[PDB]
Amino acid sequence: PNLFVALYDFVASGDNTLSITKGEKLRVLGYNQTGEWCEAQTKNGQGWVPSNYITPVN
Amino acid sequence: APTYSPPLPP
Repeated sequence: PNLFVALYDFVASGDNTLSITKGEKLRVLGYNQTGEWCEAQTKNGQGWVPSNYITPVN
Repeated sequence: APTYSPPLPP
């Protein structure tokens, strides 16, 4: 239930954010207080990405 | 998480 796919490329902006590429899979650890940011893991590492830049995949 | 909001979706 934690497997997601990226909707859009996102280039890290520092501050423990994680670059992700459209169509690539990621596993979600959780969210920040407002829900706007999502802490995720990919083959490239771990960090924060926008919550509405990702979606579940079976 | 960052204290600033993320970028909006394209």
